[PDB]
Amino acid sequence: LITSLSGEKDRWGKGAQDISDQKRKLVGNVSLSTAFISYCGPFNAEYR
Amino acid sequence: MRRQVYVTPKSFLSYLNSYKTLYIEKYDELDQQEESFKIGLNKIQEATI
Repeated sequence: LITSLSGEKDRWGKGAQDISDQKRKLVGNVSLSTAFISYCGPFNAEYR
Repeated sequence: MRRQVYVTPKSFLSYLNSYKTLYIEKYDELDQQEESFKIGLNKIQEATI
């Protein structure tokens, strides 16, 4: 099974490592999302 | 565009509310998923040993 779980172990390691090592960058992403939500309601497609 | 737009500190407060709430939500949910990434690490470790 160990080679059958190649993609599986790869996802298990790298997804956590990406969301983790970028966890402050993901905090930034949360900030960008909540800003775009709360403030950018009334705007047209060029500005949105 | 000659279209009226306004702002208030209330929206800033609401924005902080959204930040706190959706952050605890996504932190806890995605970190239970990352806890499951660590469960994958546990599977790899137990298999190897």
